[PDB]
Amino acid sequence: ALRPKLSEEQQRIIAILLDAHHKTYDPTYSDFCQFRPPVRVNDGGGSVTLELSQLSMLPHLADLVSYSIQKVIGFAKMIPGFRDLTSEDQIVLLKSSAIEVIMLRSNESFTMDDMSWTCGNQDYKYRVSDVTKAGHSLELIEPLIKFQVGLKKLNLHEEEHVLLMAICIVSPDRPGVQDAALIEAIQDRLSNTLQTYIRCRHPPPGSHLLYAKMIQKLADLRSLNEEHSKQYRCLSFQPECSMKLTPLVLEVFG
Ligand SMILES: C=C1/C(=C\C=C2/CCC[C@]3(C)[C@@H]([C@H](C)OCCC(C)(C)O)CC[C@@H]23)C[C@@H](O)C[C@@H]1O
Repeated sequence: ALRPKLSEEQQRIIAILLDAHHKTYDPTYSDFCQFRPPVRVNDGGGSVTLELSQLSMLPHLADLVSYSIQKVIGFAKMIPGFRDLTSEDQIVLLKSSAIEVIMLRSNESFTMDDMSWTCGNQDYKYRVSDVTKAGHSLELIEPLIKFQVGLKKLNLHEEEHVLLMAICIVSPDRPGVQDAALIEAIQDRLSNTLQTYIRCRHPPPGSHLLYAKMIQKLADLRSLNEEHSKQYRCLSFQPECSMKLTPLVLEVFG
């Protein structure tokens, strides 16, 4: 049960990641009014035909996700070591992790009060029924909500949250990476920072096997990523879908 202190480098890594997150995640959601507006058609019956015909929530949620990818790119660039990677590996890591980091960072707006992502007034409160109105199905949405609740209940320190996002991005087991060894070295530096932080700074009982629980959430995210990809592919078969997306979203998920 040794509890080595955080090294000066580890303290700097945490400070950098906290600063990067504070610069790239606006907790007031003040830009969301600039997105194409949310529209909610009457769909109490959960009609797939209606949902695909209208895709009423897709422009807004696509803009939200596009915006969020831009922010994740900015965050990633500040991760210590990320800029030591080749441009090619950086782009592979960003494209493969984008939806996973979006799912992680969204936990900050997720609330167990009513199981929504609450980002302002009623207009920017996103519920499961809004995600079906963007052309996704419960095979993704239901495990996504379970994931959000499981993550929320870890009661992560912001330090742990930003480390987890950085570890998710800098993953040596993404398809198409060149220098897996360098990526693994960067990830290990982050992982060791997180393990050390938890042992130092996270009091019981919330610290109990917390690192293992966090690593399991990274595995859960792979499953969610795969399902999202399959559903995105099917969504994209809808005529005129591309106009409801953005160029960045089309690249990242196409
Ligand atoms: C983004 C963020 C937010 C919510 C994320 C949500 C709720 C709506 C439904 C989303 C966007 C999920 C669905 C599955 O994403 C669909 C994306 C497309 C339509 C491109 O397939 C994934 C994350 C979900 C809001 C805020 O926390 C910022 C964060 O980056």
